[PDB]
Amino acid sequence: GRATNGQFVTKTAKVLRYKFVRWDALLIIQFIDNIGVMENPTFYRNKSIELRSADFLSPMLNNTYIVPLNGGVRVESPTIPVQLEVILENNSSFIQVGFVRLTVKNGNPHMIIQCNPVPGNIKMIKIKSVMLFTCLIG
Amino acid sequence: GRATNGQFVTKTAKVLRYKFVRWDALLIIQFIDNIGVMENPTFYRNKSIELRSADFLSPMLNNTYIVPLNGGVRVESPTIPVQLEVILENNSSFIQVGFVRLTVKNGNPHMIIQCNPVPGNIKMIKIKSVMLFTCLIG
Amino acid sequence: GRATNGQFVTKTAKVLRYKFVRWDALLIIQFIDNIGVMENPTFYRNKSIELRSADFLSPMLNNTYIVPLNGGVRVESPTIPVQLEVILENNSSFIQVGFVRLTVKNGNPHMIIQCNPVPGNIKMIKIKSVMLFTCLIG
Repeated sequence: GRATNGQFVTKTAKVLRYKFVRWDALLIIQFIDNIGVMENPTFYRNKSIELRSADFLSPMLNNTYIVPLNGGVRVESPTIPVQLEVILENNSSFIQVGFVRLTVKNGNPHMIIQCNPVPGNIKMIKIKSVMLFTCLIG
Repeated sequence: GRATNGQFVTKTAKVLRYKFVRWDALLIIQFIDNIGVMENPTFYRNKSIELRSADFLSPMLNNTYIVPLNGGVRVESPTIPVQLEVILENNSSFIQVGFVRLTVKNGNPHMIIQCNPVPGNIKMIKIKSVMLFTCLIG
Repeated sequence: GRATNGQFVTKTAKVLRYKFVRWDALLIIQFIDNIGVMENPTFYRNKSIELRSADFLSPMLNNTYIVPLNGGVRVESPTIPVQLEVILENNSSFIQVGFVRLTVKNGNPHMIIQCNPVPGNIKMIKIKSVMLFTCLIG
């Protein structure tokens, strides 16, 4: 088909836009809010999906941050690695390879974000990567 | 099509289950043994594909562990990065970004797992990520 | 369809070959120059896409190396993580998880390669991973 627009909404009413394509048992979905661009002939700017502390569930265990989501599609995706910037309450920040999945719980989609230990409490996680999941349905 | 079940079997008779879809020149395959789940409203549990020392070929060079496989499909996949937990003979363990491919040798599929140096001999590698390969056939 | 051959060419006339498949809004493209192989029953050899200093734009900022490309297809791909070997002018080298995208600027495709800080100036980046992008067109 052609690519259909859609979105998820976070606990704090942040809107995560995506485009998707669904064929037989296949669902391919890309998040489109942070598609980086070259703004001139020589500079590439990354864009962030910015996820705040209030977007995550509590308690968090094992450097696993869970973003309950409302609306959009309901998939058990594979894991994709992303560029993360993990910002602490003290404004210190750590660049990490994160690992992201979409999963379903209580009929709600949730985004699972896993990363490494940091010396403090998290204020914000920024996903600097353009995320696309290829998923198998059923 | 709809997603067809299948599996590979390791040298020690471990069974690695997958689902796949094959269209024109495309083969998309997901391993399904370790699909993590939220077990309650607040806890996500990762599941592991556990690969033992006896599943790998010897000698191993350059932190490259090769798992000869029997049965299933025969593809030259791209490389996917995964979450690994590399467990040493002394029960010490290291969390790593691994890189995985499927390749064919002697008409047998083999899984290529590459990671970083560790201070010791490996007893076990656990893949904590949900793996899906998108492959081009011919 | 079946997989169509194609290529990009770098500023220094290096040829990057790929195969691709284009369906409705989907474009899937794999680079094929560095498909690793088992050369015997026990040894896997990685192959490199080797990108020289002269293939990149200047100035480089924020450990972002941009390879202007000519020919081939024009896509805004998602980000894929790769195995990189970053070789310095002093022949010292660092193994890294890189992050790669294809982007379009001035109607030209460009390959965006992002990695970590290194103690020196870069002579060469080797991509040791088999790269495939799944892309959404429009």
